[PDB]
Amino acid sequence: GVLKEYGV
Amino acid sequence: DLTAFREHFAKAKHIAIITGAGVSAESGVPTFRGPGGFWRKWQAQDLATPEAFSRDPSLVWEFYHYRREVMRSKMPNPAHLAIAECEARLGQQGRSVVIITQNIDELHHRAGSKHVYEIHGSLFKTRCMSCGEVKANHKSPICPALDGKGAPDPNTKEARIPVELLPRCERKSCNGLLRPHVVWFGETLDSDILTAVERELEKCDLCLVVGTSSIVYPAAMFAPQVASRGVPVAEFNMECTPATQKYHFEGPCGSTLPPALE
Ligand SMILES: [Zn+2]
Repeated sequence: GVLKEYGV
Repeated sequence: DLTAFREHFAKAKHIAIITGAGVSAESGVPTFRGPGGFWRKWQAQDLATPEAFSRDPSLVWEFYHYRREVMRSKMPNPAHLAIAECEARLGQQGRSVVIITQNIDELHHRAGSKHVYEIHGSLFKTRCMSCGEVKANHKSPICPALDGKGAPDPNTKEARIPVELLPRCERKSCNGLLRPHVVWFGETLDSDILTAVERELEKCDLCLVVGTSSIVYPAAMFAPQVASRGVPVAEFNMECTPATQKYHFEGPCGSTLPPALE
């Protein structure tokens, strides 16, 4: 699943 | 070139509009990210995580309660309204408009938009940490223990509300602790929502990106897919582009968008 911000 | 954009607009049968924090900042709604984006000592990053909720759920609920309560005085802006009325008008003609929003403030709903994908959740939904049920909730205050709490001044003392008295699940045999139904930092977006968004993006023939950018996230996920179908993408945002620069209308979207979408 897609991390929000890409987990940035 | 507004006229060239409007030539595409006149013909478009399926418009996807992606919205970011710029459309909500212009309604007077703090993000808590960046300059002055403090609540007491903390910034959004520090609070919007499952680790904050696990270790201090009362503090995280005070923060979300504050935000819910502040929304009562904030109103949808001309950009939100243009988007909603555009959807209504085009829908009558059999033409489709869908909004894909990063924002959790529900302002698009208050504006009148129906076809909305809230990819980060909503300040006004809860999810039960026990049974998983999602429920809409606009109650002011969400529970009695939170009444009058959440003050944003850094020297405010913590409420330290016992977990039993925070918002609870009302299917009485469960009674689980509720959390905001918001995507937090380190959590995955809903797969079902993403599959719906992919279908809309794949069918659309014009895409607008409002109060964020095609190159930052979340917009960067979607917009390449549409651009690679050859579809025009139009940004409405305050950010500059070089002069050695598919459409960009620079400025506050509450000014630009009602003119572009009339
Ligand atoms: Zn429950």
